[PDB]
Parts: sequence; structure tokens; C-alpha cells
Amino acid sequence: EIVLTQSPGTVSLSPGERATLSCWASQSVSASYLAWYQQKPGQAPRLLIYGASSRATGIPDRFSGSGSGTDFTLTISRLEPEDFAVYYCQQYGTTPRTFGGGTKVEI
Amino acid sequence: QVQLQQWGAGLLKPSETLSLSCAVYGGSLSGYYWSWIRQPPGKGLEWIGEINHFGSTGYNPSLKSRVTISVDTSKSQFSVKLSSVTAADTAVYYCARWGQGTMVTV
Amino acid sequence: KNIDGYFKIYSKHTPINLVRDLPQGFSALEPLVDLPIGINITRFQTLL
Amino acid sequence: FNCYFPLQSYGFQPTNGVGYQPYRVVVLSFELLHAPATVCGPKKSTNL
Repeated sequence: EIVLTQSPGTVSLSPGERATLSCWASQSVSASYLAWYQQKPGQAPRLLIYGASSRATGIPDRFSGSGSGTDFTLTISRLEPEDFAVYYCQQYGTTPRTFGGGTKVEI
Repeated sequence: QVQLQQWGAGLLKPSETLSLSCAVYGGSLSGYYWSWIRQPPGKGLEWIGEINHFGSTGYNPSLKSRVTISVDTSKSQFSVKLSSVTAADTAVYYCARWGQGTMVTV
Repeated sequence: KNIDGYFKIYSKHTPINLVRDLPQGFSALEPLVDLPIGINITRFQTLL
Repeated sequence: FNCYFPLQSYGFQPTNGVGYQPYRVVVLSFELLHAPATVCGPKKSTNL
């Protein structure tokens, strides 16, 4: 039942700018049960952040996650030319594992 | 080395059933947790089912009593059997512990 | 006396009928206060 | 220029995001050194 509220739905930014993805849950998510996925167009889901603080293996250090409870926040400190993809967050603090709608990084 | 190849997808008439294939290379499916991930066109990810390595398995409520996931240790393959399919089940199913994605049209 | 971190203090008020020195008599000093000072003390001085 | 104050303020509006909100933080730090314990818990009895 945990619905993840991602905002904004779209975000247009230039390279080098800091990109922040907001992820709010309808219920407080215990122990930061938040996972971040970046999905390139025509590409499979790719994990970015696990536990909302632990980055995936081999993912760039520019990726960063933040927040606790009903706030999850993904930060890309320095935008990359291949960072313009859809990012979907997934909350697994309840048996019905649910993901967010996805935020599109535009140019 | 590590690769998860999906198979068994395709177009299916309403109310029919399907059996997924997820060939794993370099991994011990019976020894690590496995789950199947679907994504309808233009939507986000939806966790449907997961199978614990010891044998435990769970399914999301939208697929409860309709889906069945199992593994052939004799072939080290992950299977995701869905029954009573419908239009809403159309989604891209990639198997992860990720795989390559398998579009399901129904 | 201070032992094992505890500052033992034993006390006794008593009426006296004298002006010179310590009288001939007996009584004890029950404990009044224990303090977990845990600090070594090697000197002291009274306050008038 | 190239001389920046190392100290800056929090901006707390009720409109700021939930992750951009004030949170009163209480840090409870315990020590158990060789000194005796002094701060304990009030266990409750039964009848006699």
C-alpha cells in the first residue's frame, strides 16, 4: 500500500547542475527501505542506491541518496551527459514491495 | 560470467497462462534470492514475486493465487508461471536477484 | 575515609559539659553520606 | 572573495520540504568506567 510520491515528474537541467530527486512515501518507511533505479531509454532497470544511503556497486559517486521516514532524496551533484534518464525509487519496507512513478531528467 | 537471460514472453490472449524462463549463468539460483520484476509501458517497476534460495517464495497481491515461481536446480533456471492473465498484466518482465527484460502482451 | 571510590562519612553530634578537651565517654558515628567520588585525595584543610 | 564565513544559518519555514524540516535531536551518550554506577532504573515490587 506504500505509494512513493516522486516529484517533479519532469526535470530539465544543463550538465554540471545539481539534480535532486524527491521521493516521499505515504507511510513512514522504517530503516530507510528505499532503493533507487535509473532506467535508460530502451534499457533495463539499473540500480543506483540501496537502503537510500548505500550506493550500488560501480555506480558513480555523483549519485547520492538522502532522507528518512517519509522522505527519500536522490542527488546527482554534477550532471552527466548520460544522466538524462528516468529514475524510479522502490520501497521495500512492506510485503507489497512498491516503486515510484519515475522522474524524467530532461535537457 | 554473470548473465540472466529471460525467455517465455510473447503475445497472449486474455485469461490464458504463461511460463517465464530466466537462465542464469555464473549464479547459484538455489543459493541466492531471486525475484521477477515487471514494468508496464510508461510505468515504474512493480515487484510481483520473489523466491528465497532455501525455497521460500512470495507473490505480490496483484498476482496472488495467479502466479507461481519456481526454479530448476537441474538446469539452474528461474521460472515465473502466471495464470488467468489479462490486459493489465502487460508489462516488461526482467528477472533479478538483473536480466534483460521480457515484454508480455495480453 | 575514601575506599573503593566511595567517600564514607560517619558523624555524631553530642551534648557536652566541658570547655577544655576530649571527654571520657563512648559513642559511635553511624554513616551519614556515601559519595562515589572515585577520586584520590591526599590532603585536606578545614574551613572556619 | 575567497574569504567565506564558516558559519551559516538554517532556514526553517513550515513550507519547507519534510526532509528540509527542523528535527529536535537528542543524543544519549553513556559511559561505564571503573567508577560505580549512579543512575539506575526504578524496578517495581510485588506485595509481601
